[PDB]
Amino acid sequence: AIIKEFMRFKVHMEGSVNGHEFEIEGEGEGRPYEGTQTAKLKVTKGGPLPFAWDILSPQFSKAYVKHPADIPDYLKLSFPEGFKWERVMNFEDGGVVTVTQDSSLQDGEFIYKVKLRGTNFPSDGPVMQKKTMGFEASSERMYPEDGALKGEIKQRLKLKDGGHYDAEVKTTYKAKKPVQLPGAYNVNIKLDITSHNEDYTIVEQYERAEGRHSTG
Repeated sequence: AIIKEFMRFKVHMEGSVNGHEFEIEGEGEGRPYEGTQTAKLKVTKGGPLPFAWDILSPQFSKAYVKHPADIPDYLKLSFPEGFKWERVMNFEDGGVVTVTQDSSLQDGEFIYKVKLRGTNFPSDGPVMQKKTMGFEASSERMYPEDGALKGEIKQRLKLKDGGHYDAEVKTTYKAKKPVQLPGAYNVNIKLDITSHNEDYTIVEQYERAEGRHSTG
């Protein structure tokens, strides 16, 4: 079909965190049906970033989630038109991130456009002081609602000084054309930052994502 075994992507983010505006550009690739991918990102404006990269890392790809055959792969089916999503993240210390995204397919590649606004992070908190050390593996609980696919997750960021820093994330994913919605299931995700330069202006990431049954 139109999604191959191997697919490349291009991503653009504009964003702002606590007033600091930035842009990021990137490129990636992976195995949609295997649920694997990598990306190399660069900050093209407003670098070096005066906040933790970990609040950006999960915003850069839902077509690359391995699904068993009997769970409708709603986000794969949305193509070539693609899909949109809208995400709210509430961090435990009052930080808030909202994100919007458009995905489409152009000349055999995915094209992702992201906008992000983070606000109300305490200035001494672990985001503005760069004290996070990456994401624990997590599970997004998916379920259909009101003509769209919803995802909920509790994210846990590791802190450099021991301990964890949590967020509650809810996401609405909506296909540009009406396609087959799944029922309730789970997506296990591990996301690692595989390399970075000293100021996180060039970052590489790797993500593995797999759909699992919640019932039966």
